Amino acid sequence: ITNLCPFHEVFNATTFASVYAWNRKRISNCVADYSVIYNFAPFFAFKCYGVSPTKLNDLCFTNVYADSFVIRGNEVSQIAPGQTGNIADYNYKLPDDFTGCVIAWNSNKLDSKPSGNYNYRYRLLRKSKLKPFERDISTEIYQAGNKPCNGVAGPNCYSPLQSYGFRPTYGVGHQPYRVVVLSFELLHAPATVCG
Amino acid sequence: STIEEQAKTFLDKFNHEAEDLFYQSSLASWNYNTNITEENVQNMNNAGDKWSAFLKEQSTLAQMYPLQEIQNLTVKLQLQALQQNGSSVLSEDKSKRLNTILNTMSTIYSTGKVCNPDNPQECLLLEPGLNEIMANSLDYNERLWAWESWRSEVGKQLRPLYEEYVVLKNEMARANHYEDYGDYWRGDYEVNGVDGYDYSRGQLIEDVEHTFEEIKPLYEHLHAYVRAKLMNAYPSYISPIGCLPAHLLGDMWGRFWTNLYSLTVPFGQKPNIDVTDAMVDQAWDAQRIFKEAEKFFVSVGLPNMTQGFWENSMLTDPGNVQKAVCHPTAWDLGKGDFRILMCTKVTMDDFLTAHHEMGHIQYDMAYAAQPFLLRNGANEGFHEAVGEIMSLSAATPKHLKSIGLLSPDFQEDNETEINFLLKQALTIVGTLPFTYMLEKWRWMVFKGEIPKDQWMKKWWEMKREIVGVVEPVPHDETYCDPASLFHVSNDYSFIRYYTRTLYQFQFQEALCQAAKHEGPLHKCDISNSTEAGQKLFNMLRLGKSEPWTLALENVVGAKNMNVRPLLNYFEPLFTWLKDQNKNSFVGWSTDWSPYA
Ligand SMILES: *[C@@H]1O[C@H](CO)[C@@H](O)[C@H](O)[C@H]1NC(C)=O
Ligand SMILES: *[C@@H]1O[C@H](CO)[C@@H](O)[C@H](O)[C@H]1NC(C)=O
Ligand SMILES: *[C@@H]1O[C@H](CO)[C@@H](O)[C@H](O)[C@H]1NC(C)=O
Ligand SMILES: *[C@@H]1O[C@H](CO)[C@@H](O)[C@H](O)[C@H]1NC(C)=O
Ligand SMILES: *[C@@H]1O[C@H](CO)[C@@H](O)[C@H](O)[C@H]1NC(C)=O
Ligand SMILES: *[C@@H]1O[C@H](CO)[C@@H](O)[C@H](O)[C@H]1NC(C)=O
Ligand SMILES: [Zn+2]
Repeated sequence: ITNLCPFHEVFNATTFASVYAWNRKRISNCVADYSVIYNFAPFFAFKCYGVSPTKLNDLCFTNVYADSFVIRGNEVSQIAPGQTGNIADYNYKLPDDFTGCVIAWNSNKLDSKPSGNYNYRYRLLRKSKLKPFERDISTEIYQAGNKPCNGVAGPNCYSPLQSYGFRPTYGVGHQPYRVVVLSFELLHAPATVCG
Repeated sequence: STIEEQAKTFLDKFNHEAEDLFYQSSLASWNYNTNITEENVQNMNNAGDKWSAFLKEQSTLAQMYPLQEIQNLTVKLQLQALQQNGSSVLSEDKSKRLNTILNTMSTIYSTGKVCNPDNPQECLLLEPGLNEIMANSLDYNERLWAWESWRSEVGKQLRPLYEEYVVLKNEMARANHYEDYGDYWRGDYEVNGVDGYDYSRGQLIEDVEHTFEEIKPLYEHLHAYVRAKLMNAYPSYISPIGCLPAHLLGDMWGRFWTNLYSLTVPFGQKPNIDVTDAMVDQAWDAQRIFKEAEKFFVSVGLPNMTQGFWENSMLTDPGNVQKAVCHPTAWDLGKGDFRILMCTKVTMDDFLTAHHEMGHIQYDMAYAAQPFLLRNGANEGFHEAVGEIMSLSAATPKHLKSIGLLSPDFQEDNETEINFLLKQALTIVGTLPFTYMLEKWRWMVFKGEIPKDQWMKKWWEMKREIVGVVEPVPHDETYCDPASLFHVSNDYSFIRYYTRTLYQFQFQEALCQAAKHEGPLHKCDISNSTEAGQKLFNMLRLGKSEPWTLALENVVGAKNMNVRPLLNYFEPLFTWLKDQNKNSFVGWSTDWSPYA
């Protein structure tokens, strides 16, 4: 074979960073094979908004965008077009007319530590709602009070980020879930990627 | 930019941080209870200290937002919970001496032991030996000796400490916005800001008074019957017109009359329903007991249990080298962790206890969506009330026959039902006048109505007038009888049990009407009724977000606690009591006393 699509790398990455700064992976010019994707673990949530999973092979895409992050179980429902919620409006907002597949599978067996995995963080205080497909990594003292924060925290001045504490004893609904959102873009230029 | 907007973000941050800190405190507690070691003790102490420090810091932070500027009626409740001022508003030395008094009282009650005079051969503690003697022994002299010995051992030591305690708690309440510590405790039922559903602190007194005035006839007939049976037992120590003596009630205090069932059972030929031998002969164990309870809670409409619950919960005692507390308890560790700690054995009592604990866990699951400060029962009584309603529903002969523990060829008669109702009466009705009397006396002592030189005199006069119980040996002001009870010694609210007793029967009446039941209320099974489960879930999902008046409206259609459910429950036993006591003087006179 000439090429392969790095689908085995977007998954099986052993680390998904966080969702406040979601990893953005751009894939192009490769042979698209979804056998490994379907051969990975059974998926808690696999919803495709644009194309049927089989007809994905019939349609050729120049640009494929992959976004990988870890969120709680109940926050998966927030990652959907037209959803209102903390994660949806402050961490990662899909567009209203999003065309892509949202793939989620449990990561409690690997990414949960008894002491508490505080590496993964999410944002819970932002000045306004995020525009679709945006990544905001700026972390300065939130100014909730009408008095100037003067660069410090405490009274009416908080930090924009709060981490999840993931432990294996947690029940479903707060266990860490690995979500890899695939985004497809079509623009008027020669694609030259098919099979 | 406003008070409300500022308060919202602070509440969100506090809820998120408190979730994790409460989870580590609860996990430390669970580890210590399951497996007691020095490392676990240190971990639990550290987690508790961290949680207390966080609560104090956030409470001091939250006082900035005035409660007149908040108009959501939910943020207001969360801020009231935060600003409840659990951290002492009094001085440092005053807080230290209050803690000293509480610790001394708890230590005295826990380590209280009684020996023979000038004889160290035997020294009995309260729970192991003294409670056993009170429960089983039939000797009038021994019972009087044990009662007087406990009172002389504990009350003489605890009287001045309790006087200092009442003074200090009144000072603390005056330092806060409440009047007395009785007002502080009554504030748990206070609901303000919601027109058409409000509850006032002063309304609880009137509601409890009216409820007891309604209960009075049934309790009077029960007292007459028990007095007649105890006259048959002890020939001359009980007067046909006199009040029942205290030490003969069954337990050290008279809170429960269940120990009198063996002496005062109406019909002894037909035994009460027992399923232990049947469970052994059908080869049942604790795991399948909990599985059957899960099936019942599914059938009523409540959700199934968690795989994590099944994996982490220890429903059997490990034994051997491992030592753990065996008091049944349902743990809501938080963030989806629900567990039960119960040394379950193959008994009908353990089956009912498992149903009670799974009712607890189902309530905890129901209020899981609400914020941390609201993740509780609407008041102090609904949580145990929900446990108890499932306990009564799962004990019916119909349910036992359906599950198969009893032989389906069996049929029930009048004597069995009367005996079961009388046992439940001694368990339930008996504790109501005692709870009412104790709470009234404690409220009056807090309010200062009862002077120090007349504390015990008024206590015994009110007990004689209300509960119809008189002390064997008269006690002057030196003794402090109420301090003997664990709740009074450790300063726990005690009207919770009265409220729960009314609430469980109201819930049962509502759910039985929902489940399309025809017949007397005691033989009510809600096994396969899906409508009753949803009608209960309408309250279970709320938590503390809505007032308890609105929750009670959602369940039973009434905004106030009612005792007619209890009266309708005990109607057949009341008919039996009317038949039995037709020749007996119902009531009691205050003049008679054991001492002459
Ligand atoms: C504040 O009021 C809104 C009503 O729009 C409600 O949705 C929200 O839950 C309230 N706040 C809290 C903390 O419940
Ligand atoms: C709690 O105590 C602080 C101590 O400074 C006081 O300012 C505040 O008013 C108190 N709050 C209540 C509700 O009593
Ligand atoms: C979930 O409930 C169904 C019945 O509603 C039951 O068969 C199943 O065992 C439950 N799941 C777990 C993990 O107990
Ligand atoms: C209790 O926990 C400790 C530490 O986790 C462990 O070594 C021990 O085996 C457990 N059980 C007992 C009975 O100590
Ligand atoms: C009903 O109960 C009474 C108890 O006084 C008993 O005498 C009577 O025989 C019972 N009825 C039947 C049909 O057993
Ligand atoms: C309740 O439903 C179960 C499951 O179908 C059934 O076995 C049982 O007999 C039902 N209860 C009664 C009283 O029939
Ligand atoms: Zn309970």
